[PDB]
Amino acid sequence: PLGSMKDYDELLKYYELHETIGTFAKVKLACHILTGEMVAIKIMDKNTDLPRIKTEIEALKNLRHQHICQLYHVLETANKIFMVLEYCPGGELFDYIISQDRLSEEETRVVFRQIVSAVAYVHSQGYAHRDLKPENLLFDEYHKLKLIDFGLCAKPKGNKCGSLAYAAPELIQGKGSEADVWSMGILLYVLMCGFLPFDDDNVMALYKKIMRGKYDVPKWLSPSSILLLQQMLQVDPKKRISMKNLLNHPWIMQDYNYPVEWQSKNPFIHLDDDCVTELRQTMEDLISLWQYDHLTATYLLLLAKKARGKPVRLR
Ligand SMILES: c1cc(-c2cnn3cc(-c4ccc(OCCN5CCCCC5)cc4)cnc23)ccn1
Repeated sequence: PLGSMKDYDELLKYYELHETIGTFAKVKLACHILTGEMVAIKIMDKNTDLPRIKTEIEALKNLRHQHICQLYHVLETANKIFMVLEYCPGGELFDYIISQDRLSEEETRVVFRQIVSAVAYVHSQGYAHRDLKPENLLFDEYHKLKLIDFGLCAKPKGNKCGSLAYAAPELIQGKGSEADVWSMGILLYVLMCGFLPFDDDNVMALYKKIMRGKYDVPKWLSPSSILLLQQMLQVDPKKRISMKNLLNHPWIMQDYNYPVEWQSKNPFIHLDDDCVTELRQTMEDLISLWQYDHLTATYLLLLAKKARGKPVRLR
């Protein structure tokens, strides 16, 4: 509630602000001046959950995946915190499901394999999203999914929440990795049905439906889909299917005949030659630091500009 325009001084030196596109914090579309690439900037007012956005930043600095919304630049003033992120024009998965009522099994698989790829990578780095829901999955320009909102993420094996409808029965009991598998199971159901497996007007009724684990199985669901849903939506976390068995699951393997490529194609070590070749050893040393300043943003967007096919240049 300060309303200061001086906080935008450092930001406008690298980006051109446009319109507001997304929702607590405020999200605005912007254009990286040096590269010309479009970006999404999240703006948090420090006077208006601070440790929640601090959790997301710390995670996105260590996480880099083709199905995770990339963090380009972090800028903090005296009153605001700016987060320059990958721009996803396709919008929420949630909105896509509503517009299409429900997705076919084939359509779902294309989408779901990208979700599995992201979450498997997240778990491999010792993280757990803990808030998997269709609102937190965005389509990019190539209509591929990008996982967002790591504000509630945590390290299950580290030092010492989300939507109830996607919460694992263990979380309701008040008892980490297997929790995300459950949520993906809920996601799988919604994708192919268009509605939640567990839903109710009353909160206690809802949480009770979840812990029972009983849900309707629509007639349009194939037995293969039915089997996988059972394996993911096991009320007992120990009985729930592991990430490893999910990667090469028969349902997943259908029409593809190869396991989900969860490995990150977005490295920290290997730098691009064309992107570096500008303005060598001194330049590469600066990029490898990854301070997530203007340099990190410039390089990653220059690499994105290169992956787009556009000329590796700076306006
Ligand atoms: C991290 C990242 C983001 C974010 C990054 N890109 N991004 C993009 C959007 C967004 C982009 C475009 C939008 O318009 C949707 C238009 N729809 C698209 C579907 C077909 C009909 C027309 C709606 C939302 C929203 N949030 C983000 C938001 C919050 N936290």
